[PDB]
Amino acid sequence: VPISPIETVPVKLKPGMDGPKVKQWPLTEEKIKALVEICTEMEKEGKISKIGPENPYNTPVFAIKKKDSTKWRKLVDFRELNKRTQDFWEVQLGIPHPAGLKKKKSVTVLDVGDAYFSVPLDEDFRKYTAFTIPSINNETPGIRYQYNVLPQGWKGSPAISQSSMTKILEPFKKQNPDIVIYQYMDDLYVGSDLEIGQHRTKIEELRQHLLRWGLTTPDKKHQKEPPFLWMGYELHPDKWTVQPIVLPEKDSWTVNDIQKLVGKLNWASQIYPGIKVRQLSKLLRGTKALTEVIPLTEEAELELAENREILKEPVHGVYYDPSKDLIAEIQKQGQGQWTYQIYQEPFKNLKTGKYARMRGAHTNDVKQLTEAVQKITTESIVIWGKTPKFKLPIQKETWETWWTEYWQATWIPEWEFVNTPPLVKLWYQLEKEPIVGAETFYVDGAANRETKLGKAGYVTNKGRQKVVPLTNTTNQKTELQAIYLALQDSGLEVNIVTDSQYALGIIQAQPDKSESELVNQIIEQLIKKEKVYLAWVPAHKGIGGNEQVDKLV
Amino acid sequence: IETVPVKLKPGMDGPKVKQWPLTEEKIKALVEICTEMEKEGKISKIGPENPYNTPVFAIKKKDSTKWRKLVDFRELNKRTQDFWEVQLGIPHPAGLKKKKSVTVLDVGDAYFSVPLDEDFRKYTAFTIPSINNETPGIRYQYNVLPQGWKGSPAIFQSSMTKILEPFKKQNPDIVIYQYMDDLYVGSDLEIGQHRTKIEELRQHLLRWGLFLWMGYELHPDKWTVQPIVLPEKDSWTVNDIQKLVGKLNWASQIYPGIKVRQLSKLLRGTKALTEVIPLTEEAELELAENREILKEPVHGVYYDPSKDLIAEIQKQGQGQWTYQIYQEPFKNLKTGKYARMRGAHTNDVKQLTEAVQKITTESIVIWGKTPKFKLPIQKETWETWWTEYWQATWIPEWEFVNTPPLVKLWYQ
Ligand SMILES: Cc1cn([C@@H]2O[C@H](CO[Si](C)(C)C(C)(C)C)[C@@]3(OS(=O)(=O)C=C3N)[C@H]2O[Si](C)(C)C(C)(C)C)c(=O)[nH]c1=O
Repeated sequence: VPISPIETVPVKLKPGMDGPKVKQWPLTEEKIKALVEICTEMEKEGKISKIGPENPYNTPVFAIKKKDSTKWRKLVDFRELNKRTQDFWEVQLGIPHPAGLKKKKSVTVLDVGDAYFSVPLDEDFRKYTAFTIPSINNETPGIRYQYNVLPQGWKGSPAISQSSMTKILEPFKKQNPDIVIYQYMDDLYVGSDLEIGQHRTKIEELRQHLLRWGLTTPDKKHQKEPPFLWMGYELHPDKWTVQPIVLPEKDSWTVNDIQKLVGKLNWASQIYPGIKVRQLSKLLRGTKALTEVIPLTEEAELELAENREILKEPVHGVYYDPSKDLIAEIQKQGQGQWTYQIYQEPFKNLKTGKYARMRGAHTNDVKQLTEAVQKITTESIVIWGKTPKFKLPIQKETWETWWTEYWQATWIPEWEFVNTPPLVKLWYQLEKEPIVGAETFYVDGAANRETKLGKAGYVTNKGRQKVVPLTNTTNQKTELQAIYLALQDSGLEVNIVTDSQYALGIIQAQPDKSESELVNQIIEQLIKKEKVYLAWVPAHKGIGGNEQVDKLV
Repeated sequence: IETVPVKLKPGMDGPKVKQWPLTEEKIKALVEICTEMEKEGKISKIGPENPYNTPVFAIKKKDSTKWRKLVDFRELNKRTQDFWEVQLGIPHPAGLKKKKSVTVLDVGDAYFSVPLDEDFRKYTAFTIPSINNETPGIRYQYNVLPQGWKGSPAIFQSSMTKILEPFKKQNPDIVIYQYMDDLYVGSDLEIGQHRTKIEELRQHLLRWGLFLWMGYELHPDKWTVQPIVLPEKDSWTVNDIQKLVGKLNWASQIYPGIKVRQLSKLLRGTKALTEVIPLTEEAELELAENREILKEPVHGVYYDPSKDLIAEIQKQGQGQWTYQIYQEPFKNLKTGKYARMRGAHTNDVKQLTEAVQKITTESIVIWGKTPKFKLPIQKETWETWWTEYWQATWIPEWEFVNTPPLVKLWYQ
């Protein structure tokens, strides 16, 4: 029976480069004995061909009988050629995620490593594939060979192999919109929610289709029993979880030692809810060494226990069901940490996750919620191709107040309020107009850059004044301290006037938590006030208290 | 025999740009779209030997019910060496911005017949991604001139001319411009007139062989750069003088002559913010001469084709947005405002996108080179959603502001 050919993909070397010329290895007679044995199997199969020395190129052949398994196998080292081989479209980018998989009633695994091996290689490129088998004792010319197919280990083989199979299967997939054909590694995964009988037909049919290019494919990928250890997960018939995590109990924690502790707990978080990572992570930012023991902030070793507590109870996620809806829930873990669960039916998660506050000086709960939300949106689109409906611990009224007033443009997709403390809320709000009858505090700070000595103080309309001396301070800290004094000495309602653009900025961002326990005490004062109006004015025009406070030098 | 070879700049290789995640709705829509484009030879499936890639996405066109394919060639256009005239004098149409009305017509689908140079085609590669990365993406490249590529109009340009001269002769006054997929035509004609005027070009064009049944009418009467105004009040409180002194100080950055000494002098003291202060004559005059300088324009404010145009946007609240365009700080080439009620008063991101488009269109018309935007929005928030509201064929460049300017109020 005549067979359809598998058209070849044109391949080229990089810009102005040429084939590899790597002299061959000195082998064992025994190995040479093998390589010859092997290349002869290959010659007949068409996989390779004998060539004249007129062919300039060469690539070193290695040989290895492996691990107590008598079988001898050939192994070319195209490392060089690869480095001189063009770039192809990458098959690598991204990893499918379990929570995204859509199960089928019937699924058959076909071994297609053989078709792979029957994929013709570009003619003009075969030349650069040449390799030489040394002769016994060096007394004869080595045997010259070049591939006629995609050589194992070469750069362009996985891609072109996959690409060529995508093409052969294309028509089949179409003429049978009902089934699904997946391509991973050297196998084909055929699934369908069809009658046990019909499925086998469809397989038989697939087989007929692949035979048109002379490829015979047996249900050959070694049959294994669930669960399948795929990329760090356990894929059970109806549920998935990650393969077990076991953490180090040593007292000699090093950078690698901890760097390692991160990679596993984070991995664990996609399914196990509530795994904190901040603490153990915190001291790592200020480091460059990966080989020494490390101490432990207690808040850091306790969490390890929390994680451990969470980790002793088996936790599984589900597979995806397109008809059912997609829902995500967020909770505040506390301390700039958050956690979430994405699911379809309650008390059955597809997956879980965490979001940690980006590194910034100051911040607020709403901004973080928002970020956690975009992250989940993005992740969800990647995995299911759609945004879930959000259930957030924040009142519709709070969100509305916030965004209408926020200076940036911000947005949360369709979401509904969920009454689960701790609720995310706004802690204070600055007035929009001055406050009649409230004392006006003209505050002012300053530091001498050289001496590092400054004064922070205020003067009011009621005649109240104060200047406080500070040492080891900046022209910025003085400005914030001054605002802090005003907040401390004023009553429940207060009008504050600064010239500090720096101060204005921090406070006009409405943070509810900062790194400066200074900005952090100010926030606390703000929480306690009933009405705070913060105004800004230009410096050195000698105005108000900043001027009366300015002359105090 | 129909193509014109083309290249890239020295040391400038094809685009290798990551495709971003799409929604299942958009993918199914790009699939359908792309199948038909194949049936008509517009684009073809390509092998793994093509490394290059450009992002692509789907939208619902201006006043539309159908999905449309959008390709982000921003990177490919920065790699494209524009083609030039052989006589040095080279003009952008100043007249279009000077004309009363400007009507934009989408002439992109015209390019769908004209072939693309073989040794360049590989460069228009793009991928329809799969969901959750289960399957390998579906890849293609263009066989014909692609919508979104700016080296695309340059080619059809000395050809469109032919298609346009049967009009230019007839209506000697009208001005006609072209930026990407659209034709910009303006006239000093009465609306009823100018409107019916376009169907004449809109029709006479189909005879030349030739979606295109929607309405967007545009006019330039505004201030080139809106002037700064101070408030008029009968009684001024300390807070008013302070805000005033503030605004003026900011303005003296632009108008050197702004003095606020006599206006500052009343501020001396430590009076309650809400206290009424009576105005002096020393500071009235100060306020008088200040208003005058504000009526008059900035000196020597030149445009310069060598620098890029920067557009800034401020969210003022209640669907109101102010914005400024310039190349030199404090040298506005144009200001404006978008206070429209056509976009969501419930969606910031949606409003901003519209803001950016209108400001982009205004830019092309005045200088022919879109602005470099400075967005009042967290980077992540914008890229996550902006594409869900984009309705235009082109895409500007944009940075991101993360610190709130004090100048917000000074604009509205
Ligand atoms: C790793 C792996 C996957 N699959 C199946 O292949 C498809 C995907 O491949 Si995989 C994961 C290699 C990839 C990366 C998406 C191509 C699959 O079939 S489906 O049509 O019912 C839908 C699928 N998703 C998998 O089923 Si399930 C693991 C969901 C099972 C629990 C047996 C029903 C196996 O049968 N065995 C395996 O070892």
